[PDB]
Amino acid sequence: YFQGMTEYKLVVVGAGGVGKSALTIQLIQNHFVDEYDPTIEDSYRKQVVIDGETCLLDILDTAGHEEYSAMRDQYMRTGEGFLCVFAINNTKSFEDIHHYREQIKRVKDSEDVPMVLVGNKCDLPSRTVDTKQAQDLARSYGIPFIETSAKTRQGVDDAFYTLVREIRKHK
Ligand SMILES: Nc1nc2c(ncn2[C@@H]2O[C@H](COP(=O)(O)OP(=O)(O)NP(=O)(O)O)[C@@H](O)[C@H]2O)c(=O)[nH]1
Ligand SMILES: COc1cccc(-c2ccc(Nc3ccc(C[NH+](C)C)cc3)c(OC)c2F)c1
Ligand SMILES: [Mg+2]
Repeated sequence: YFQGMTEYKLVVVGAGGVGKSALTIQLIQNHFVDEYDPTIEDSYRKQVVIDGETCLLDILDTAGHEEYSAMRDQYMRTGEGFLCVFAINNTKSFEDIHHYREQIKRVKDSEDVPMVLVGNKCDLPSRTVDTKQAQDLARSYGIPFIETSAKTRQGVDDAFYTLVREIRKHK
């Protein structure tokens, strides 16, 4: 019996400065943050309609700048889907994607975890990671790829809605 809308727990991960907070704030508040305020841990919530189902997104915005924590491994255990964010103007953040995915596969103890690869800052000219390289990486993991800009709002909704669609396929 129906007790309230379905709830989805999403975690946004990736290197420091790629725009994990900017994406989330752009989703919740329709606001671009220009200042860079390093995050330890922040939680958000938004109601949306995706494919005709109303649902509640519980979103955890993580830190990039983290050494081993057991607080960290706890939220990777509870979270049902992951946005893996890199910045298209920072090749190191792209190479770090592999580390985030391994860390997740290890704690969930599973090959098949709902994920979306997100290449942020596609508004900047400084592109050092090619769209094709990222699509290939995503195809090799069997997951979707979305190019976003927290500044222009391109792909922001799509990134979160796509993740929810992946979580739905998984069950
Ligand atoms: N041009 C442009 N700048 C962006 C974009 N996304 C974020 N930024 C900028 O990049 C900086 C870092 O954004 P922020 O959201 O703090 O990154 P983060 O991944 O949350 N950082 P942290 O991991 O330390 O919490 C900020 O100045 C922000 O304005 C984007 O899509 N385009
Ligand atoms: C521990 O791991 C995760 C992984 C992914 C998501 C959440 C999560 C993230 C957010 C909320 N809930 C929440 C979010 C924002 C507020 C803000 N407040 C001012 C209304 C309150 C509750 C939540 O509650 C059940 C959450 F569970 C937790
Ligand atoms: Mg952040």
